[PDB]
Amino acid sequence: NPPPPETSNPNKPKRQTNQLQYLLRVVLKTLWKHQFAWPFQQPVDAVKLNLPDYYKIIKTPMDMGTIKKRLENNYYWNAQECIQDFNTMFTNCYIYNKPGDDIVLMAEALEKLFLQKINELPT
Ligand SMILES: CCOc1c(OC)ccc2c1Oc1c(OC)ccc3c1C(=C2)N(C)C3=O
Repeated sequence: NPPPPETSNPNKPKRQTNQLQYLLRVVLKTLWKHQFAWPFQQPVDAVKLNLPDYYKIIKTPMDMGTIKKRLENNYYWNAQECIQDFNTMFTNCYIYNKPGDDIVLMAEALEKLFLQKINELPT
């Protein structure tokens, strides 16, 4: 396993916005409770899951546990930076797998719910 993505970085500037607060309180914390959220709640453990190929394929890993910690740390500058991490998480799953796979059906459902929730953000 590679080290997981950073959740703090002292030389990166922090920020808190209404949209970032919403991304934690509403978007992440609601998606977290979905029946399909469990594979996406922590970094992929390639040793545990017996996927020695995972990090040979996926070079920018991302997961909701990392995103949650970043939001709690005020790690992001703006909501778009956080949204990009969600999009990276979804696209990694499409890249690593193939259409119709159970894990892909899970990501597809979560992506739709994510888009529903971010369609309208606070001002
Ligand atoms: C059966 C293992 O389930 C787990 C799980 O278990 C604690 C924890 C994380 C994952 C996971 O499953 C899979 C797969 O399973 C065959 C196949 C592909 C992917 C994942 C996955 C998340 N991601 C992100 C994938 O791209």
